[PDB]
Amino acid sequence: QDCPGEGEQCDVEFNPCCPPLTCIPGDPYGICYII
Repeated sequence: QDCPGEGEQCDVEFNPCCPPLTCIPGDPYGICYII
């Protein structure tokens, strides 16, 4: 699959942040932020 990068939109359906990034807010949609 093709996962998003840092600074992209991540949804709680099938498009989450696979690399070392988190989904914020992510309720339901979020963004891939670095922590």
